[PDB]
Amino acid sequence: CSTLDRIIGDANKVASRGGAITAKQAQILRDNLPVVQRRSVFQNQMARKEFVRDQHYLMSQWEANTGRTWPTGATPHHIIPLESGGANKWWNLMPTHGTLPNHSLRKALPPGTITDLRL
Amino acid sequence: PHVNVGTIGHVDHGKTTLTAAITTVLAKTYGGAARAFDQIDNAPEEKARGITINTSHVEYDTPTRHYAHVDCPGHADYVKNMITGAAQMDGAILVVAATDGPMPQTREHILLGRQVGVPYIIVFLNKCDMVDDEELLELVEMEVRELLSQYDFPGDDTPIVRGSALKALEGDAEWEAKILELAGFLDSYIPEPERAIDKPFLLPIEDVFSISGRGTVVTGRVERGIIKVGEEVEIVGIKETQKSTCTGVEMFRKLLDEGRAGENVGVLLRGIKREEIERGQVLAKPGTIKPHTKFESEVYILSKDEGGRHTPFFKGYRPQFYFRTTDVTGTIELPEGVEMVMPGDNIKMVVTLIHPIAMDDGLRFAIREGGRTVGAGVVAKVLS
Amino acid sequence: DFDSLLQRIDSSCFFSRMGLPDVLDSRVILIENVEKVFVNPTDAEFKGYYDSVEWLPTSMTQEDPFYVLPKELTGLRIRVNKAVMNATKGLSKDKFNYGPHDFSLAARNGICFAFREYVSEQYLHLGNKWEEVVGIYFSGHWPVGIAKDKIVTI
Ligand SMILES: Nc1nc2c(ncn2[C@@H]2O[C@H](COP(=O)(O)OP(=O)(O)O)[C@@H](O)[C@H]2O)c(=O)[nH]1
Ligand SMILES: [Mg+2]
Repeated sequence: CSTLDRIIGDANKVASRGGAITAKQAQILRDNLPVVQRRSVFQNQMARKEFVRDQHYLMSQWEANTGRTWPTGATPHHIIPLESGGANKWWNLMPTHGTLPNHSLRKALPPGTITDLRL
Repeated sequence: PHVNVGTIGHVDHGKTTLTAAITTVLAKTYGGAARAFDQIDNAPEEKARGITINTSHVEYDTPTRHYAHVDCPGHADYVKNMITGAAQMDGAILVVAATDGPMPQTREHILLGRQVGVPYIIVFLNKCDMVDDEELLELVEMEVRELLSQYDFPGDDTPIVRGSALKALEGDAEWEAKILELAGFLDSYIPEPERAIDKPFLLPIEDVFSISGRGTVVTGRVERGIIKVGEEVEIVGIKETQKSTCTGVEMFRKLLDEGRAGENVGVLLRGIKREEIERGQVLAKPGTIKPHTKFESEVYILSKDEGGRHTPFFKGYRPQFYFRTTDVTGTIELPEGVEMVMPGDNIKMVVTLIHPIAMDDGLRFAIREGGRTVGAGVVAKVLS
Repeated sequence: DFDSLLQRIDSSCFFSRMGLPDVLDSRVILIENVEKVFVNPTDAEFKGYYDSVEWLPTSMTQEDPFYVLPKELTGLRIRVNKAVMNATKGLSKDKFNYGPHDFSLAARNGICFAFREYVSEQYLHLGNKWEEVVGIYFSGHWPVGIAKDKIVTI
């Protein structure tokens, strides 16, 4: 299994009822962000600031691209974390109950590390 | 005066916000129609050869030019559109966030840019509203210039605009001048697209006959240029390039002085016989196009959903390469540490045809199996 | 003096002795490869220092872990950055990769950062912290971390 297969599998164990990462989402995840670059504190604060602004828009786009209602009280969770070089896009979101902490599949990798998620 | 352009770079760097900003700032300054982020971001699906590509087409106008601009949500879309997409980009706007700096899709979109034959790249360094220190902006510009020059783009001479797509779109007159600056560089930096009529003569051969008493005639559409009666012409293709002279140009029984680009004509030749014309050969202006057997390509292999292969192929894959009029066989060579190509992949691929075809860098082709398309490619570098 | 810095950068062999067992200083803690620093580290190889190690910056957006720059200095930073970038082209990523990870961009940003701040260090007379680090880069290695008085390097 790829590092991404592990990320999607771990995320589906936590997914809110009716918020699973569908096979279609997983295909779009792999195609649109195969390779990521670890972010700095500053850069991650910048990506988090943009997400907070567009949260409601991105959640509505998740609802439209997966054909599912957003689960009541579910928190928008980043499948690829923003700090790992994740994206603020519907296909990188998944409903979770409560804000769960994030990581990546020991010290954090230095900013600028390139991780090919297909390997 | 019409120019194809579009926005490239990593997810979240501001391609769509910029596209949105350009339309509003140009509409406000010179006239035209503002386009919202929503309508651009939520791109509809295109289907060329059963390939799905999520693509927004905006139009905007500068005083001297009309722009057709493509913007896509995902990397996936850009890979397909550069390799396969209908309109080839006359120039691209690389959007780089001053926050993140170049990321893997910043480097990928420059690499594929070279491979596909995108002739010019201009740079919008975005989110400068969030990055106060100039040295950081200066060092990010230097990161980009060296990344550009790494793939043979003139990094030193590249126009790079420091701006903010969000603040320009929000109506802040400070950041609006940066969008006019950028559009200015579209007008100044990208030359007028080289028109087909003015290019050296080329006619793919689609049929051949021998007319009563008059000799050999080859039919086809003129892709580019003009062939006048009594001009030299070469037959480049499956065999040693053959030298002949056009003795006539008839279009449905009516004789002509010239056969022009876009027209279907019969081209009467001198000396050459009916049996010396072959499938896939072209008429071409002498010494302007050359025969090639081996070349480097970038290819996209269709997924199963797009009516492609269900299974992966290996180094021993021996498909049909359709260039213009007919298929030609070839063995492939995969890049290092790669021994497998899944449906819906895109790899660099070195191809050796069992006989040659007239080609330059940038020629588009299809990989096929028993009639049906399974891939779409572009010649990155002719060899041999 | 900055001119003879450019010359020494222009004649350097950056990252050329990674994993190799050169002499080196006392603070240095040599680790064999990127795998055993970033991916599968052992406290034995770190000599008990793993818990204190903090990666030296690998991004121009990171803060200086040791210490308004005179616009004269600012320019000296632009010019030493360009020169360090000239000396770090086309690096074999084989030595900077393990499994899915590639550290060559982290390394290049890291060597650029260390030399910019070394220039701020010697211009302003702040101290010797970056001088320690830049000396290891000139010896042909990558100082990747700092653990108390020690410097983890490949
Ligand atoms: N602060 C700031 N945010 C920006 C700027 N440009 C884009 N963004 C934000 O970046 C995020 C993604 O922008 P988008 O155009 O969708 O990026 P794309 O995926 O490359 O098309 C959104 O939150 C935008 O608000 C900018 O100039 N300043
Ligand atoms: Mg977009």
